[PDB]
Amino acid sequence: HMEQGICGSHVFFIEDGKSKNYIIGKYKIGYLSGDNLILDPYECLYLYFKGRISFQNSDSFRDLFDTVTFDRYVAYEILKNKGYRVKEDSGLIYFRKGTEKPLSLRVMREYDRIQFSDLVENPVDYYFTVDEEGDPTVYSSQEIFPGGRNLVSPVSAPVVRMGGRSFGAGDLEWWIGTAFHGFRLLTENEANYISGNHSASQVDMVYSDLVGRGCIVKTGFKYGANFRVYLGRDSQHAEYLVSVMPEEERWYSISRGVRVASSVRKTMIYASIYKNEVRYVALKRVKDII
Repeated sequence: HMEQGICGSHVFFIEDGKSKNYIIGKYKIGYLSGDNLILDPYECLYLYFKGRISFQNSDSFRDLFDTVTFDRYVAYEILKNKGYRVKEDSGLIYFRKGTEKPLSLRVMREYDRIQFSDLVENPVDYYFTVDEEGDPTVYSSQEIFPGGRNLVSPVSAPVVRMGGRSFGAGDLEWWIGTAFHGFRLLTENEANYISGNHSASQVDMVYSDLVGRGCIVKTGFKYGANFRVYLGRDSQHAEYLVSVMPEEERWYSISRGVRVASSVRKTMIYASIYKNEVRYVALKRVKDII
């Protein structure tokens, strides 16, 4: 007959006459309790797709599939097929190569509320995401410290608002502003900077912190970000794309940014005044893991 196990109220039969220890031995999952194999929701589902076990009741599959979510499941499977030892709990998916410290994966959903604070007090090493076509995406977020290699100087100039735009003299740091008939077309931020209003707003505070680091800040609107930043002198394209994370945030925004960024081969940086300081956090797609 078929040796069988159980996944919480769900009895299944091991296919092709395989010992319970075969499974345990081969997939490093589950355990024995009496003459039954005890599989957790994931493992059970996992093996079910492996064609390794059948179900007593028809509902079971669906039930367990609902129990664990598609998102969380796909993650489980991938990490599993890749080779890791997986284990979910506390609302996180832990995986290790074998005996080293595990790694926390955090399955996300476009409409989940994301916060900068979370990105800095990061309890998880990765953020996972599966799209509408079952395609997975892993991300990573770490506090960064932009290093501009540009000669910085204090710029306190006179600003004039005319025609609905702000302007300054045509000599300020060659890079600050734009050339317009001997004048210099300013951005609302650039105006506040040489105007001496660094505390105007949070985006202003970051703007200054940024320039002060040796970076050159130009508007990053053509990307949906507050600004683009060049780290070096002769920089053909801006390495960083920085955006100030507003009051409430939705993940797709984060997700979105990372895309329009990698596309233009730049890096998404999220700034915010965390604990009285202007810190930055880089978010990027992660390969290897999955």
